[PDB]
Amino acid sequence: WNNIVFYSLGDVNSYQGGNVVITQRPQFITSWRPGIATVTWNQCNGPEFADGFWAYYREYIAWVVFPKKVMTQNGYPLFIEVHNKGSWSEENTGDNDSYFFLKGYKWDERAFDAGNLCQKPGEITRLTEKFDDIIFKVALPADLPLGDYSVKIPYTSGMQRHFASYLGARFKIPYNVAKTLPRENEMLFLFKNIGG
Repeated sequence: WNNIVFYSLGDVNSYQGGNVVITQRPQFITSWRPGIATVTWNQCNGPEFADGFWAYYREYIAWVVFPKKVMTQNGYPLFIEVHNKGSWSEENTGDNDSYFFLKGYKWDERAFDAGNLCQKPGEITRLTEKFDDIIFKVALPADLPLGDYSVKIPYTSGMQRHFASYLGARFKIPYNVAKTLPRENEMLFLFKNIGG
């Protein structure tokens, strides 16, 4: 059998870019911060709870789905590009709307730990794993009005936890499903457009 649950993180953060000119591509840092995660998706055909007497195998993969473009409050498109993805695996590059970053750090791990192996949407749990930062750079449209900006960039981040009854178990949430996942994170990009 196979139980997969996606634990969605949803913290709000701000990044100050300062004074910028439309000929620049100001960057902003996206950090992965430990916190409370909410189940927003699952697929299970196995047991609901492990009482401690039995073994199962773990496969954990971190996910980040980031938009390639975001509308400013006043109605202007900002183009988001990956500047430094660190060790993250950038996949489904063909998509025209979102970036897909993954990082599998655990697989084939046998465990007897008692617990719920298929929590339902809405359930929570604490995540303490840390992952590399991802730095992006933004292209501002030349016609962007001067002034201060505080752009809300919503995105998805979380832990795909896969529990299975056999060694060698492998699973990846489909990209088309992932892109639809709730984007509970929010990066508030701050900057003052002084022309250019």
